[PDB]
Amino acid sequence: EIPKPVAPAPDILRCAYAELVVTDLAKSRNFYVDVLGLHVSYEDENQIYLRSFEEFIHHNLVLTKGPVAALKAMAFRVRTPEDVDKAEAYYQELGCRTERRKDGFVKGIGDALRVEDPLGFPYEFFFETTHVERLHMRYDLYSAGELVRLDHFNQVTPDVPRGRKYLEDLGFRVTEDIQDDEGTTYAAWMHRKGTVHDTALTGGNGPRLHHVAFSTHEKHNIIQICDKMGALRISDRIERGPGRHGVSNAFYLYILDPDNHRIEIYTQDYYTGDPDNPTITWNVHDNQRRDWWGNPVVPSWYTEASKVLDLDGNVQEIILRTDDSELEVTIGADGFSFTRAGDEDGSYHGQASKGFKLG
Amino acid sequence: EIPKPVAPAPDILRCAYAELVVTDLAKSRNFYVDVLGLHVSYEDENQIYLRSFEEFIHHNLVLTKGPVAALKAMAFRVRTPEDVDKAEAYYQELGCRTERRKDGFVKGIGDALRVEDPLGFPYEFFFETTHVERLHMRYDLYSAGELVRLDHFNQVTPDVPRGRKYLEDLGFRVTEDIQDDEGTTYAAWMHRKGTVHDTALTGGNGPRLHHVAFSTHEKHNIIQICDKMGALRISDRIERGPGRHGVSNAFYLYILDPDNHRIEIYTQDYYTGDPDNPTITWNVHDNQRRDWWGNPVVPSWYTEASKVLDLDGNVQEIILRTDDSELEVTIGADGFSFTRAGDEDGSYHGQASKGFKLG
Amino acid sequence: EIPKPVAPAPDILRCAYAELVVTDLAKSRNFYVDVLGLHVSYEDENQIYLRSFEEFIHHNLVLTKGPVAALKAMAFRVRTPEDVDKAEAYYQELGCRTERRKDGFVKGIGDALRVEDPLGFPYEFFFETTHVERLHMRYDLYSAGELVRLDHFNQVTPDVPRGRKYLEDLGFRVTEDIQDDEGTTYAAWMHRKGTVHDTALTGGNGPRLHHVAFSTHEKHNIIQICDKMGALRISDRIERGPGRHGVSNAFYLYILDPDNHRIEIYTQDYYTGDPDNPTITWNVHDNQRRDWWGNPVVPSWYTEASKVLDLDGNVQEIILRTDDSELEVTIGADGFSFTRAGDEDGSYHGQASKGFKLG
Amino acid sequence: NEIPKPVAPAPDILRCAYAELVVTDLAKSRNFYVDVLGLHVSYEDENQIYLRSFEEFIHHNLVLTKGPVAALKAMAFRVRTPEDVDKAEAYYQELGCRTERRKDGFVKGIGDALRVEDPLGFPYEFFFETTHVERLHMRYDLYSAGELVRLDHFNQVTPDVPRGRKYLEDLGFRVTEDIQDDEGTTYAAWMHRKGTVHDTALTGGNGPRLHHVAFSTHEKHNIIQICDKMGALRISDRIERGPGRHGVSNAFYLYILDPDNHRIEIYTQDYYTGDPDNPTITWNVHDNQRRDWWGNPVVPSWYTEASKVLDLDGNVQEIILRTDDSELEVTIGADGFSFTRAGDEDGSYHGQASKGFKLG
Ligand SMILES: [Ca+2]
Ligand SMILES: [Cl-]
Ligand SMILES: [Cl-]
Ligand SMILES: [Cl-]
Ligand SMILES: [Cl-]
Ligand SMILES: [Fe+2]
Ligand SMILES: [Fe+2]
Ligand SMILES: [Fe+2]
Ligand SMILES: [Fe+2]
Repeated sequence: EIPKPVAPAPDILRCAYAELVVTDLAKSRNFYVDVLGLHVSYEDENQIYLRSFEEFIHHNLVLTKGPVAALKAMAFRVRTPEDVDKAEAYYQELGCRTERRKDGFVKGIGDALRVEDPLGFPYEFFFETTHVERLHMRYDLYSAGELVRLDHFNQVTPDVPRGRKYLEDLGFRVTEDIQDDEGTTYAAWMHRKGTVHDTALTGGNGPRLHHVAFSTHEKHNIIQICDKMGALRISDRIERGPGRHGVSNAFYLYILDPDNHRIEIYTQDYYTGDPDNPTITWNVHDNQRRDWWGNPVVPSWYTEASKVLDLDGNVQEIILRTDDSELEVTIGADGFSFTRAGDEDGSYHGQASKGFKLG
Repeated sequence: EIPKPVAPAPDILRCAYAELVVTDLAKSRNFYVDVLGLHVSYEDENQIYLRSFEEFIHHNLVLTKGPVAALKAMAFRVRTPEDVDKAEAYYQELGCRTERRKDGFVKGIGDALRVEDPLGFPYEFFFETTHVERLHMRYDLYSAGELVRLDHFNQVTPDVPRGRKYLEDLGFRVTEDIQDDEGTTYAAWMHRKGTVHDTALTGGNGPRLHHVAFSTHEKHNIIQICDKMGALRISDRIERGPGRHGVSNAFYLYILDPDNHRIEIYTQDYYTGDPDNPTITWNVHDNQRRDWWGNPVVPSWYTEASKVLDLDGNVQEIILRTDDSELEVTIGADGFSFTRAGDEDGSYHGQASKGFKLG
Repeated sequence: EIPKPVAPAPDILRCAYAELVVTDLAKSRNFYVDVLGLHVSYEDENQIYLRSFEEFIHHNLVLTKGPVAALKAMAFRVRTPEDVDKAEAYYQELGCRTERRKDGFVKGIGDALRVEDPLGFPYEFFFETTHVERLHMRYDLYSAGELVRLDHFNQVTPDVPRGRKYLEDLGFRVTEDIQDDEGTTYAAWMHRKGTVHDTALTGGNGPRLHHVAFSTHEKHNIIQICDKMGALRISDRIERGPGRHGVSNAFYLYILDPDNHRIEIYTQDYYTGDPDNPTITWNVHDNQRRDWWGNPVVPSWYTEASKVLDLDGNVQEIILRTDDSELEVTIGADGFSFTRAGDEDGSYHGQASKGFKLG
Repeated sequence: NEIPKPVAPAPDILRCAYAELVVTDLAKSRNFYVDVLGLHVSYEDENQIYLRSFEEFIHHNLVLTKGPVAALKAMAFRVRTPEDVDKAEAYYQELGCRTERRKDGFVKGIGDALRVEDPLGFPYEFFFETTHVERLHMRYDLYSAGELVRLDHFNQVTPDVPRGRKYLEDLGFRVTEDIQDDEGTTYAAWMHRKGTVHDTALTGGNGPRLHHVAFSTHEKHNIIQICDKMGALRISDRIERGPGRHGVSNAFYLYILDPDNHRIEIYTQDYYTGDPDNPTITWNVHDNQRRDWWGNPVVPSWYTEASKVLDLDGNVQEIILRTDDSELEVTIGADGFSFTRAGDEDGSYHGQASKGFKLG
């Protein structure tokens, strides 16, 4: 029900950075720099600008001190300076609030457009950015858990098909989704850069930000993040994983920052750059769709996500999902999942897999 | 208390093989050969003899067809032929039933002694074994999930200190254990070969066999086993893991064979060969003790284990544990676990970690 | 020298497959299927069609029986059916011989254009292809050395700047090159799909095909290929590596097929999809540029490459490079290389690194 | 010429435990072992640095000692009981070797210790007593992408391998693999106590010299990272040989050179040898997969270069020349030969190294 503008979509290259508001900058720095090993591009008493090992643009993550932890912006880089004008015209045709800043909203980004999009998310579009030393061969700096790239964002929104249509008009290509036989869609993944995704929609009350994901080179890098968190006696901040995803086929881990912003560590999905890339649809009751090994999805993964801000810095209204809940239909009292479709053996009814019920 | 014999203990080298009774030999072969990649030393319509990648003795595992799935023997290799006599004299002094076979109980083993030990377990001691081709450089055969060695057994027994003393007299050294602040021992690990263990005692109703463990070279090999089980749509046979152990520091996975015999895959523990190797005691309520990342221990891991046989092929009666139950004290309705000792934050009261309760 | 056409360039997605002529089809099958584990999409007495683990198009490699081993076609997939028409118009404007087949030149490809390009290489452009089962989660089939994608081609051509300009006009973006202070270019790497390259130019006598490259998930997968070749006692077919590239930063290995077609195994280069991706130039005398660890480049790597065919199936005549030879200036009698620019300590004069001269 | 088997019982040797290396510039050596390789400092002052690997509980695996001439000062083996130190003294006494006993050790963190100038001219130490330290095996907050987890072995250059082998076998070491030719020459032997492929090894050549000290990693990528880091630091000229897969031992490996040219091997994933009838493996010297399984050429410096060793007065041991055939000469020299497949001319190399190279 979001109309396709007459104005052409901006040519979006990829997800580029997120700006997160955090309440205690020093505690956040300990997490993202000391625990996770991200590289400081700039910092002061109010903000920390961080980048991954292989990045050449100024940053992939901005931590901004503020009163309420929330997503401030999720930024996509566009192909040319002119694409920023294209974005402004596009979102103005959609009737969205926009704000244009020739000098950027954060350090190391030039001409940029921020919008309150039709789903209530603060999107930024920019071309201009300050190039920095690309650390991709700085093995003298390489950590055993090195985060090498920003991979994607994941957004919680109550009506997945409505947002899917809007993102497809914007140029995102759907690669995978989760549906049921009744016709409910629970989640969709969509890309620009030729990986499984740049952003994704997860069914739930929204707008809220589900997570920001970074890549590693290898699976052992993700294991090391887990081991290091055990060493630091902060294993309570490992939310879910590590595991192998069904959707995306990536090896993964979810952890929680000091303000409960969820970060995913991700590796080794597949190439999606061909225009006829085969879509994959999974059934919601398939117990291998989220964790391929059938490990249970922790309930907080379905219920918890970050606030997002509007262009005034105020928290966006959250709308209740009315479509069926993935948690409820799979691991809730009236839910079920299977290992083999139609087989009662290896099926779970009214609880999660591996012998667990909801706490 | 089990008396220390006057007779010298047999010099035990290592765990060498297990004989498991299985109910459907073909189904078991699918699991151990086709899924897990173990190498066939000999098979007929009654037995399958299997070895790991780096083994040079005849076998590490014998699958024997029978009416009731159970452990038939846990075999230890001794240093010299004379150690078989030593084991005979030792167990006779303990008042245990023994059976001696100059030409072995299974193919590829020579002079062998089997015993119903003081804890009810069928132990075998042997030196003589038919050598086979050591496959350690046969990379043309190497699987993405290759099992390279037999690492250990784990035994369920009601009274851990009683068993521990017996095993120490036999020459096993304790490397790690789990206790509480009230004098209860929940588990102990003990070695001969200079790894964390060759066998272990887990508190519970027994005698029962908790598992047999095989090693891989690297953590990705264990990940591949999980991945393969997902592709074969048998992820319901992944019981617990993968994870990092607290006790032992090994990367691990537990899976279930067609008869529900538990197999652990294990890698990268540490060297214990010095006689003053520091013993490590973990508190039972430490939520990083079993899984270092704090992932919950699946309840079946505490309740399910294999029957064991006596020397007549009959199932050993099960003696109930009267000491506190690790399940109950950690993840049961009245249980407790912590992430940081003394910190209420990251602690769990009457439920498991990560948001789960017992199903 | 090579003019920019008025006609628009076809939109090229990525390298897609190579057709290689081989002399003994069974021996070639042993190599690509039995040794390297590629998946058969189709085969008969004359050809074998093979694909990588993550591929969904019909094939990445066609082995065609013929009298003279040679490259028959290097194929690029284009974005739309209409880009095949664009390709035809573009190459006809360049005055190149072209051949159009509505039902393709090989099985599983539809409308296709083959051209004898300005550098004498047989390029194919196509959109239409038969989709097959994407094997990306078939962990039941996954090898310890699994080849997961086709990554790139590498072409030997006498004049690198001339070929570079032509490929740039065709829409390829240079990511890295090797030059000296005199102004000779020795090699260039250029991409469409957002990795370091889809093809590359290596200075030398040509046209010849230097190699076709496949990727693995992890570095251990490349190690396994070397280990397996040692086990099969064909380590003499390991040409160079394994190693870490300076240019591209990828972990690599070069091996030789039964007809001495060179295959590279490659993993973990970086993202190049941004239009201002920084272009990296290395000095020819930098001993870390080709192997980052300073291992010597085997002489055959510079001198040997595969013949290429014209559209009639005849071998293309070789044109000699007149520009300086990378072999000669670095490891030849009058060459030199350095570890640290301007440091004689760690420099090599008139010989290779690590204590070796040319055989 | 043969080394007699003493009447006195051999000390029960557990494993290689540490090496003491004399270095010329302590700060430069610290940079290499601590900043490049990530070893953990147990103790340091301005004369010495005591270092241990990730999983070690004894005081140290390596002692760096400032001195005028870079050399091996002692190769230390831990014995099973304090009485094995007495057994070691009695044993070497009966062998007619020079011995020195210190009730309070020769270095910090070691108690009662015996040092000897052994029959092959090497400075061996035997000790039981050592100061236990924090075992860092779960300190993943300190774990490096190239983490060295254990001390694995020593490798010694000696002119007569069979003579050395017999002496080590009497000392209780068990031979696991060796390299020989069809004319009765032995070029190298590997021997263990702790149930891995080796605790020490003999390499045929002019000696006594120390060929290398080896440390383990958990995984192959950890060794790759060491190479990658050296490239990043622009010290790839200190990577001598590798990385590779060994034929003998089956281990993944790398050889690098410290500031004084002391060779360090990084090593992972050999196999279990603890059974007393562990099958022995003999490789032919001309087999081009014996040292590098992938057939990569062995660097000439690997055959010719090795560290001086000291006697008990701190003076360099005189070198005795090998008279048996040279592994370098017979495989990669002008008159050398190696094969890929025994009996196959295809994939063989005459008067040169594999992969297209000659001796520099
Ligand atoms: Ca208590
Ligand atoms: Cl998921
Ligand atoms: Cl456990
Ligand atoms: Cl290269
Ligand atoms: Cl070697
Ligand atoms: Fe995600
Ligand atoms: Fe276990
Ligand atoms: Fe290449
Ligand atoms: Fe070594």
